[PDB]
Amino acid sequence: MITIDALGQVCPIPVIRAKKALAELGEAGGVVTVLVDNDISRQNLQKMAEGMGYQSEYLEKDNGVIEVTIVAGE
Repeated sequence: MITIDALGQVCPIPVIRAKKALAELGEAGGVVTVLVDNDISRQNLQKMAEGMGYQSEYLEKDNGVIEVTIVAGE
């Protein structure tokens, strides 16, 4: 699995880092989780995931951290 800490980064950086990580997983798929600090980023991350045909979920943790998990196949 791969976890990208993108806290403090402004869009579209989190989404770009996430997409690069997903495109790098090859046909084998896997899981990319991304830490973001605003709902807008979470939305952007989910639209990109749906766009690519990947399943995703998100969970709002403590201290405002949003974790968005994207699955390709792990």
